Amino acid sequence: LKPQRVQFQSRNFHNILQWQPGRANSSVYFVQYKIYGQRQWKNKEDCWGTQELSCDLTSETSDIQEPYYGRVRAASAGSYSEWSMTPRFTPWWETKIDPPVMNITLLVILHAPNLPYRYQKEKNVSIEDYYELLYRVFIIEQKVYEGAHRAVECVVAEIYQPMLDRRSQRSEE
Amino acid sequence: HCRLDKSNFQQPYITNRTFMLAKEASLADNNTDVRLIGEKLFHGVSMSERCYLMKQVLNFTLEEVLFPQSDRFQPYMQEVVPFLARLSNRLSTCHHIQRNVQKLKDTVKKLGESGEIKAIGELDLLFMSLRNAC
Repeated sequence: LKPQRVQFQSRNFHNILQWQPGRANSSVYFVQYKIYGQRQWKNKEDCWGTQELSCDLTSETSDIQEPYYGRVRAASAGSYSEWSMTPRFTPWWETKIDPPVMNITLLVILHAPNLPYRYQKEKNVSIEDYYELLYRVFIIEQKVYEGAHRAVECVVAEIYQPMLDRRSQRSEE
Repeated sequence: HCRLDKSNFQQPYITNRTFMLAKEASLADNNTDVRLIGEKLFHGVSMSERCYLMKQVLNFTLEEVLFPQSDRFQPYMQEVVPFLARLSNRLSTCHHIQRNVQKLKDTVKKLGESGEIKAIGELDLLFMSLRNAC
């Protein structure tokens, strides 16, 4: 009756806590999160008594190298499931980066997927730097570009994570 | 002095394996309330002294946990322990802090078998920290 498959969907450092219902009376969910090592669990008030099977914990898990936990308990008709916890979640490690969106005019302008750090009021580093992302531009067959910027010269792009040797899937084109 | 080359922490293979290894290990780690390499580890430690601290942790980790448990969490273990061993060397050197390192050490021991688990589940942290500290 515990929430099932409780995990973080992590794309572009948007960390959606998600889960399945599990054995049955309609259920609601209470999402809690914490940084590994915290004794207390933070209640996710936006997802607290939710009938939703996911919970955006992005703001809550925006120290990207931080080990995070999310857990969900279900409650139906007064009875509460046990807390279903996620594995330890480290956005930095776990998150998947979408392709950059690529505009050409060639003048290729790569837009990183929307990344929560786009929003950080004060930045000491670019988003690409922050997220240690690279843009890779290819011309269907060769890597014509790799950098954290946008490039002077069919063309496709991806984001590479030098640190994890992870390349996003391809941009369109 | 006390530092490592950025390049040490920019080998994606081992970086990955460290996280994969820490991830495996942490799957087995239920003490979410207890984090070895956490803020309270550096509590009282100047950013300057952080690396010596991390040197310390890394060594304890290596000697007390990773070397002994090198037989487990394969393949990652046999890949990551060496890497971390190397860092141990590069870092042999220096410049109390033990009151914190010991807290970590004593924690790992109190946690016993899950302390080894946790210690391994935190190699990514030891890594990340080692990096930021050096």
